[PDB]
Amino acid sequence: SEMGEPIHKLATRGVLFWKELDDKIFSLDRSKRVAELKKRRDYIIKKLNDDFQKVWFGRNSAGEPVDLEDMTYAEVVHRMVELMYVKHEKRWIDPSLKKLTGDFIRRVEERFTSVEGQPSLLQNYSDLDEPYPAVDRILAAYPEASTQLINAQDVQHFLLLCQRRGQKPVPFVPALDENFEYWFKKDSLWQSEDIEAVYGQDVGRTCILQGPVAAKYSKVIDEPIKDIL
Amino acid sequence: LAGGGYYNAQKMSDAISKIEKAIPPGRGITVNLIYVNPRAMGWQIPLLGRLRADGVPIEGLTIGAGVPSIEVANEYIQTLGIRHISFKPGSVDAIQQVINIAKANPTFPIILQWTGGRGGGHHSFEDFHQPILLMYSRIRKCSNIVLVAGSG
Amino acid sequence: TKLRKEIMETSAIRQAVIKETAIENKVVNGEDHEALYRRVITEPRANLK
Amino acid sequence: DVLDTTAQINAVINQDSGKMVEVCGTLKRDGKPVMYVTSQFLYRGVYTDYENTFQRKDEVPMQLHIATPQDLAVLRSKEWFKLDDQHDIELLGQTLVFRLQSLVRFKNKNVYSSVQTIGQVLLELPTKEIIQVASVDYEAGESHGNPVIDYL
Amino acid sequence: EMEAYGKFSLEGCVEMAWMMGLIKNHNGPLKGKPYSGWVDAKTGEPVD
Amino acid sequence: IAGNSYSWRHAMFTTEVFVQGHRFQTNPLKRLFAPTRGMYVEITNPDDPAKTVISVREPSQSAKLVKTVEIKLVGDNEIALTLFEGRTAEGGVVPLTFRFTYHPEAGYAPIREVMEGRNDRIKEFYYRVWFAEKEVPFDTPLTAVFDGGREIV
Repeated sequence: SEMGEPIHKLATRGVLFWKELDDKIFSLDRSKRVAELKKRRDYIIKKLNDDFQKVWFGRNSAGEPVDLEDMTYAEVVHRMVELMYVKHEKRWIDPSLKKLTGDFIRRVEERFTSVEGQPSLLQNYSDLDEPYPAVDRILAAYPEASTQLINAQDVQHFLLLCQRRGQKPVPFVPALDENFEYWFKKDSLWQSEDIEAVYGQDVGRTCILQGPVAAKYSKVIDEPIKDIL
Repeated sequence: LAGGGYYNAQKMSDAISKIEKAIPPGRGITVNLIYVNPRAMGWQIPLLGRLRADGVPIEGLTIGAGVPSIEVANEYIQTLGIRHISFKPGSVDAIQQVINIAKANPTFPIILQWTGGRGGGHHSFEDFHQPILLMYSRIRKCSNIVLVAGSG
Repeated sequence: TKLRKEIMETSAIRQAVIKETAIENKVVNGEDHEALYRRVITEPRANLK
Repeated sequence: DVLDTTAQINAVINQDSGKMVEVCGTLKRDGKPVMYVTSQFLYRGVYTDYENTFQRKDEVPMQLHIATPQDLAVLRSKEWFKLDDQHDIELLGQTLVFRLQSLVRFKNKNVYSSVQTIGQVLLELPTKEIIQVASVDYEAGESHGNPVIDYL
Repeated sequence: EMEAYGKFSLEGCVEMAWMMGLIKNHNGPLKGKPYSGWVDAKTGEPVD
Repeated sequence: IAGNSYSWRHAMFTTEVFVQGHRFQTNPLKRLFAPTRGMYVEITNPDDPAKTVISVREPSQSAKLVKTVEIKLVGDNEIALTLFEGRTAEGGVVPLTFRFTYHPEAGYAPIREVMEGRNDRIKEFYYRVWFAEKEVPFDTPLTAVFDGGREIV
């Protein structure tokens, strides 16, 4: 578990890879951890991208997986939206994550403005309600934001934003750092209760808890509980 | 009511007083608090206790993952006005704990929910049978205990 | 000296009134409301292309 | 003595302890008021009947000193400040007395649903005359404070 | 920047101030609350 | 006072939780029927449920035991919890009563309380006990000024 405790989960694709890391990564002392993550980086990145609750926040404009550090400012603001706002339901997974994406936007603004006085194109986070429409407009007023990658400083900033107190844990993985554990297995249940949120929306990569023996004793779905009892 | 999904004091006293109003008048509510989360469980307990004093229909408390200390339970019992208290032990000695908690208050309802190794999520390494097969006698010899089989 | 006064005087009044009516809004609407509705001017940073 | 007992409800607001009522009594004798017996009562418990909560306070007598055309220009620039057609005594040098009354209606114990302030702006002449140079009229709903009192 | 324009851009200041050792990048807690970005080398404080 | 018969009289002295709306409340009979220096408790028509009547008598201040509490039925299930206060505005024992439904349907909370009017009903009581007038100015606006009347000291 998060706390390090044993758990019984529906041995999904995700939960299986999670077990793998329990043994290959979370098995090693805090220190030697980062080292091993770098030797199996792209292997852990495939397994992330393919079948886990949380994806690798790494993709570029052309849909291919890259390093967070190789992303453009645009691609990042966009990828944040992609992974925290469910298109076909027109909702954010949580108002906080909207604020997140909104803040970083503001940041990308500041990075690309160089005279005082000019106000923000995102003056109220009410705009990100219907995001994908209005976001492109803001990103538009800052041309180069699509030309050049994240300033190494801003990467660090981004990463501290995904950890701030009073925010739903990020719905993905920002990098294989010293906190790769927190990134990976923090807040893993919620996704079983709302699979419309999940990447691709398959349970295949989700945490559903079950006894080993009470799994046979369930055969019909959607039975009223008044009945079962 | 799984209290372990209520991070905010407001959202818990909220969804709790939504239940009071959609219930067979007279029914009691039972909240389930996680013991290895003493941070969140810090506000949760005096929250329940405070609610009950206003009339809110909570007459049942359940402490999961870890068995409180004898005087830790004694507070819960005689502070928040609950009618029954439910512990989830997981080891042979965890049981004996509960028993003493019971001998502590020989006038109080103590639902001894017994779980086995094959439970969902957080699970001991114990077998269902041999712990109970070993303790049953002593458990019974305390009247306050409601031995409730669970798991599998 | 007359002209000196009138000019300084009217501007003083004008910008004083503004501060007044600005304060009035923080009272009536509350810190939170008035705060969250102010033009957010971005502070420049430097990117080394 | 023969005493005529008159009373009215100066405020009923629901604090946390319970709900409270302020009773202002006036004992009159020979047509003339002799002593006001105010009093507060507590219907103790939990209340959310904010639709009928309200208060008539007598705002603290306050002393505003106009000293600059800047000062005066603001005291006139106010919406709630209504100067009178008595005399055009330059309000410049002198100071003014603001004895106000007000009525507030609650909604949240934190946020006034609606507030009204009426008062009299006084000036004392060199001769010791007291004139109503103006008066105060302000009212708004959904207010967090009293913008008139604040200015003062 | 100097030879041509005659003074330092904000971009230039930060570059000089970096190599002169007046500011160094910090990334971790600073007086409790976390923080990243430029910091005054002398006074451990942050700098905009 | 509950007896062995599963009656309403047994549930009144058993359940410490009286349901009111969606709230629990401490069984007031616990405080009422707590032992006293010389209290009397009678159970008329004991084994005849619908006709059983429970009454209490405690010593007055310097006087012989007086009627204090009574419980009986009315309109089927509506139980009448009644209190009798001697000294009043009219020199006569005025009664205050709380009404309770009783649905042995639900064994956990066999007793509920009749809510509607409780406020008004009780206010009426006081009014009668303070000024001896049973008719109590409800609809009078709070803007209203209130007359206490002429008075000679």
